[PDB]
Amino acid sequence: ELQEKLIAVNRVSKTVKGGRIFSFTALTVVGDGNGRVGFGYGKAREVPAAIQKAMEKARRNMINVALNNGTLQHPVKGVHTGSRVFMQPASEGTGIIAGGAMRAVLEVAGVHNVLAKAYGSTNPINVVRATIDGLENMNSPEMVAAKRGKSVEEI
Amino acid sequence: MVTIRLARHGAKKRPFYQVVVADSRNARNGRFIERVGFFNPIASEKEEGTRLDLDRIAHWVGQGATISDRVAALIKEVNKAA
Amino acid sequence: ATVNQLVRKPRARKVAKSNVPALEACPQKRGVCTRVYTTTPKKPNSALRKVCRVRLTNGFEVTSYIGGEGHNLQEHSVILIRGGRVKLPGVRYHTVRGALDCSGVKDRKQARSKYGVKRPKA
Amino acid sequence: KIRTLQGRVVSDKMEKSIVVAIERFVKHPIYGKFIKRTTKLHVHDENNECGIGDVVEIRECRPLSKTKSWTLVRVVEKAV
Amino acid sequence: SMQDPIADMLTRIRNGQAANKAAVTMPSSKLKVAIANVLKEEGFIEDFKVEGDTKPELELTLKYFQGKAVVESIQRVSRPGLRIYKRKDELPKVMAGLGIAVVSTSKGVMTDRAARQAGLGGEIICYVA
Amino acid sequence: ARYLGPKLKLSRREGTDLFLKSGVRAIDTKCKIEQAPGQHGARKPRLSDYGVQLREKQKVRRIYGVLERQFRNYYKEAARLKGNTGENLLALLEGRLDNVVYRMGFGATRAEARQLVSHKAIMVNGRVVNIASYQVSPNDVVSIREKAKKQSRVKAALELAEQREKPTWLEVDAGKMEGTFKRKPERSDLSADINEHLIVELYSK
RNA sequence: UACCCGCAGAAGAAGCACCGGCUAACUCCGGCCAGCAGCCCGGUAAUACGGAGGGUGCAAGCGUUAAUCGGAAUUACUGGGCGUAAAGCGCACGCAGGCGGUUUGUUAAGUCAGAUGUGAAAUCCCCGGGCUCAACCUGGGAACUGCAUCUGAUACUGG
RNA sequence: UUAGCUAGUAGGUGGGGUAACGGCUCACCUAGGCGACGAUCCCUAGCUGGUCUGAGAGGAUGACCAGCCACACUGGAACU
Repeated sequence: ELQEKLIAVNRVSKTVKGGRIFSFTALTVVGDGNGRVGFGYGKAREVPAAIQKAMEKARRNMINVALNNGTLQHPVKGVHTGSRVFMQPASEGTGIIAGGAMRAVLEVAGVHNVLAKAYGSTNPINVVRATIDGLENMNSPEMVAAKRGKSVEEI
Repeated sequence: MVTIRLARHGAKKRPFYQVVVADSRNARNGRFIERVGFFNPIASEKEEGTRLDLDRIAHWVGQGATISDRVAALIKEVNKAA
Repeated sequence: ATVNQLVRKPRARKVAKSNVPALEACPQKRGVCTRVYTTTPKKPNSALRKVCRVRLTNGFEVTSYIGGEGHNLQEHSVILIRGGRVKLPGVRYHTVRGALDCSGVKDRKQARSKYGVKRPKA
Repeated sequence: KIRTLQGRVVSDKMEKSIVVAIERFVKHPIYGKFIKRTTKLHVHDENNECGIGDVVEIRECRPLSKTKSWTLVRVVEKAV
Repeated sequence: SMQDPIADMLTRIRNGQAANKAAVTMPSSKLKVAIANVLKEEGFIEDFKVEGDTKPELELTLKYFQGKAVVESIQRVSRPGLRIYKRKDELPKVMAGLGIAVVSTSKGVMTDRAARQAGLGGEIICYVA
Repeated sequence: ARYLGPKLKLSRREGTDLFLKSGVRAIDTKCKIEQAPGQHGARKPRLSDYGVQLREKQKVRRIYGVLERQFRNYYKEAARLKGNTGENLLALLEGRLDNVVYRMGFGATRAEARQLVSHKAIMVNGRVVNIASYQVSPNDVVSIREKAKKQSRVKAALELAEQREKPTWLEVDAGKMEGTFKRKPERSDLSADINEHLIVELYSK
């Protein structure tokens, strides 16, 4: 019972001897809403087939996120090719302050309160890749506590 | 001279005076030395409309500061009520 | 830039140049029609754009567009111009229809306030 | 116990007076770097006791000329 | 030339951690030993020893958990080109408290939370997350 | 400063009953509720994110009969208050005087409740208050004036409200034609088909 | 005068912009002309011109223009770059300037801590109060992130 | 795309002058003083609490209200 969200549909084209060959690419994201989120990207000669391929690729290739009561553990920075992403944990009641692709990722991921901002290029594919890379690199107090070989009294 | 008087603040038709110690040459709502209370002339008698400090007022009167007629009446009524 | 290079020469904020310099930070400017004529658009488009040249009260002489269908504007006509360019290179101002020499576009029923047309009473 | 300053003497060509440069370490208000700032003062030096380079302790007084309002208290280090 | 040996120590730690080095060695110094003490008591390095008398050589034993780097990030904040000093009410917290900020207060080199509990500020040496 | 035009058009556009009619019938018997207004009402186009946010804000506004300036000020005060912005907004919306008078049972619709309030027929703590946006505080007593207790409007409204559900924060006596505002309603007491976070995202963009 | 009371009768009181995408809102009718355009339509079935019907958004207002900031991380201190997109001086020596290996002692200038004085009132923010509500007025507090002085700390920078 | 500026100019002694210190003024003597941390020159401009915007840092701004300054047809001057 995971939530699936179509982020962007784009029409690309390859040229051949006869003319242009138009195909469609769809970027989606799925997530169970409590710390697991994955994005899929499918190209197809039609829009519904592209969305189906994106959903199948997104249902696999899902990552785990260490949430903290529905928000981030700490401010994180995600970077892909052109997009640099900043996410920050907020208090209860603020919502998701983020762009379209960031909103989709953080909403299907299970994040409820976050202050986010996208720098550089706002390309949807690179934005969702940067968001996923920033969320999977976010660690919890138990992780750092066990990695430091000392109790979790820092929490 | 130095005088203790009222500065008519508030809105239209609803005045609110601030008992200020000011050099008598300045404007009414202008430069003053010290605010020693207030006076709300349209108070509902349910709340307080006369909270002018008598300690600093007496200290300034002891230094030659003059008391305006309205402030003198206010001091008299504050002493009578309290 | 190195912090020392900024200490010696700070950041120079890029200055923005106005797109309607003849108004001189005024919403409208009055001027007299020096020459009323028509112009052909640029490339893709093809028409005969109604335009006029007007010497403003501050001495500036600018070309101003005359929107709407049909206008009774001759030389020495004292009109009111406002910002707003025509994408007709060179023209950077619009003539306010219904402003002290430019009559409103007749037979307007929609978007009348943009062309100075009184409301048709039933 | 009196509020005073301290700087080095950069000029003593004038008679009964010296020019003391008070160097201070101030953080830049924008870029946060700690930059040096120099305050040159015309100081009254009676007896012509201070030479160039002396680290002297000065204090403020009444105006003694058009540009002199500080006077000498004592010399700490003496031009060597 | 070598104008920042503390940033050099941080860079040596970072490069030895990225290269999966077992231990890193460097010329020793009092401030380097204090920062290494702060890192060891917080659990970012295993151990450290100073060998040599006329030219002391500091050797830090790097730490790994799952074949992964224990020190994810280590940055120099206050540097020779720009010194950063903070008061006790504005001491920074790294990783929203999960990381440490090595602060040099008048009572020695300590972490940011230790300087906060001691009611002290000072020079922010580095961030270790 | 008021909406006076067709009422069922709003509920048809929102796709949901907005209680803009008294309740002598079902809305299905007075209009095509499942069809949007106008010549192109049969079509349903895919709404954007801004479309959904705007439509939810408009649904709440048309429910409470609040124009845009007052609703913007309501959101400003809710974001100023401490706590979650959405329930603060809905509580500020429910605290209005005409809303309470309607919920109290003295109005068949919020329009006739607003007419009762504005026409100086409603008292708060014995003081005739004729402001529809008057924020009603806890423990306040709301009653019909002696002169307006003779109107059949209030009787029909009382009956129509008895055939409705009873709010938990209102202690009303139909005989004395008076009621008491006990407390502000929590988020769980209002309708569950109102997404306050949509309005928060619309007004915070 | 505020406010209150009585009378009569829905009676005296709704407009503006928009509907190709960005951006909520679609159909009919009249030829790259007339025209629209904030950035990317019209050459004879134009949701983009003009009119009508319908709808959308605001509402005693609604739009356009002018102006500032934001978005613009697009002067990047927070918070950018320079092989090919704009950007490494043709190369070097070198004064001022910037920075500077390591240990000890000393100072306490930078730094840090505490206290005092000051930082006008209004304004901003918080809890209340009075105007039938609000705007508005107002009590108290917080704040005024600053400067100076005095007393200490000595890890780091400086002498 | 303004680099040199300054002769009462910088300081000292003495006389005068002011309510008051002071080249404020005068006589004489010394030869200095300012400046690359931007002197001099040129253009623009009342300053502040504050206002608008911004998450903040900042950017823009200085109408109303309050404090300070300057002016009173233009230039000069003193009297009470």
